[PDB]
Amino acid sequence: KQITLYTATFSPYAHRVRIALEEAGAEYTTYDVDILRNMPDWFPLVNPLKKIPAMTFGGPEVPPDQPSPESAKIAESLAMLEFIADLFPDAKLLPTDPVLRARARTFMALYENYVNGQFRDVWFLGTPADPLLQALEMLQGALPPDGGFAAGEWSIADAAVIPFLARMFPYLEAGLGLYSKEDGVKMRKAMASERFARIRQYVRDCRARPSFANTWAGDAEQVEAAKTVPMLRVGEHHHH
Amino acid sequence: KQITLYTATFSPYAHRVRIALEEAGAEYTTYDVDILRNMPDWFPLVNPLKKIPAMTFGGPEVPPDQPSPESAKIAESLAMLEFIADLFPDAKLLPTDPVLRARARTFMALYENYVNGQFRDVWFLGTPADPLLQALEMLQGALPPDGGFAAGEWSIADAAVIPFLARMFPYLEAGLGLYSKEDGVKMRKAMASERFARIRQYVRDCRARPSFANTWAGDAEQVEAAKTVPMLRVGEHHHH
Ligand SMILES: [NH3+][C@@H](CCC(=O)N[C@@H](CSCC(=O)c1ccc(-c2ccccc2)cc1)C(=O)NCC(=O)O)C(=O)O
Ligand SMILES: [NH3+][C@@H](CCC(=O)N[C@@H](CSCC(=O)c1ccc(-c2ccccc2)cc1)C(=O)NCC(=O)O)C(=O)O
Ligand SMILES: [Ca+2]
Repeated sequence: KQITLYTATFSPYAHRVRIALEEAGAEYTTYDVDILRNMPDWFPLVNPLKKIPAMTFGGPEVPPDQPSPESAKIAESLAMLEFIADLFPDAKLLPTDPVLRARARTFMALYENYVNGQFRDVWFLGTPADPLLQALEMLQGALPPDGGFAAGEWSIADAAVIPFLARMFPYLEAGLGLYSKEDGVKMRKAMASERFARIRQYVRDCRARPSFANTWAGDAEQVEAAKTVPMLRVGEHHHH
Repeated sequence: KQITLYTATFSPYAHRVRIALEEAGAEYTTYDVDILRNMPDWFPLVNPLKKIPAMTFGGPEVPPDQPSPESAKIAESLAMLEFIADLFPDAKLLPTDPVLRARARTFMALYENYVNGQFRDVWFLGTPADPLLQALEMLQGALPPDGGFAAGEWSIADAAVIPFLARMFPYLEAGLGLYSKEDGVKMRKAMASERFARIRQYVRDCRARPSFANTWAGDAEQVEAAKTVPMLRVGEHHHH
């Protein structure tokens, strides 16, 4: 059955799903959608929430911009990750052991509930960096301290998290986001300090997999795509 | 292997996992924690995030207030729901079909990402009710139109969502929450109107299951428990 993923280079959510699909060895189509600046009129037929990513599954082979009513319409990046794991069980995108599977789901929830919001607020609103650094420390503390991925072996939990952590470093080095220069230097100093060695190793470990290389536009390209986001008003910074 | 769930009557998050455990037919212990008013000094050993629910799994049989370092410590309610589904496959707490499983996962993400924060903000900050009503209408649109549960058959997705929806109605009737009188009126009228027939049926159907009845203190008892929650300042309301 066919898979079509509606994507955008500047969407870390869509990135999650690309990574999973790579790890699964899936056959799939990707189709870019200019969701923030010029959504196509047909897009609400694949996702009525008007968000990227969106996925169609099965139905007749059709051009992405002519979706078919017969395909299943699948929304929400984390639901997609679990769906891909269900579709491709021999790819072992989750552990088999219940407790280790629980570590992956807990890690995804920790990221979604306590970290992701802080990234948004700091980068889009320029709120203080310290609560984000705290949340990143908490997340780092859920990793196996001696090495490995969230649940040991690689799982969809690492697909869920690497798109945001991998963007953090080059966006900081490029100055992109609404936070102050002061909070910028503070975040760059923290993320380079020994406080955060474990998370740097994790980013290295996730980035080294072909699933990241093959779904990453390059750091400089990703910075460029991110400047096309209006909520990231380039040249704007909030202070205290 | 033993299951201990650390609970509180006023935690809709813990309520989720009680429902799932009931639907699994599991043997388990529950243990209340006065998490907001007087957390026991040992509680960070079962959950370093200091939130309810917490779960221990396995290790030796010990009193809940003397947790053992050998038990698995499982945090985050949705991770616990998937864990229980994983532990008790014969209970069919998720569909076997992958598209149907994705409906369950999508429904949980729609709730967590667009509805839950509106409930929290309206009840605890008195933010405007209209965005909550719009998010509820969106969630109601994901239900199978003719009846049944989020993924057709009952699944953990309905354990995830019913604690919150089931609380909304008696909380409105008791005037519980920091929203204005006007928005209280608006919400009470909206949730009684034909616009939300479908979600009323959903609420009734979820509530009719023994998993709800056996984990619910009763409408007034839950109202009373909610009033013990600090951030529900009795006598405070916000107006815009
Ligand atoms: N819960 C959904 C969310 C999807 C979503 O919001 N999609 C966006 C894509 S655009 C999000 C994005 O461009 C973005 C960019 C950068 C970051 C970020 C990264 C690193 C550091 C700091 C911040 C975070 C988000 C959309 O379509 N939005 C359209 C709409 O909601 O109308 C899911 O899990 O699929
Ligand atoms: N992501 C976690 C959340 C856990 C959590 O925050 N637990 C609280 C429980 S306190 C009750 C509560 O959170 C709550 C939330 C919403 C309502 C409500 C509002 C409107 C309508 C109906 C019901 C009622 C109660 C805690 O321990 N917090 C302590 C801490 O965060 O330090 C999970 O999924 O387990
Ligand atoms: Ca519908």
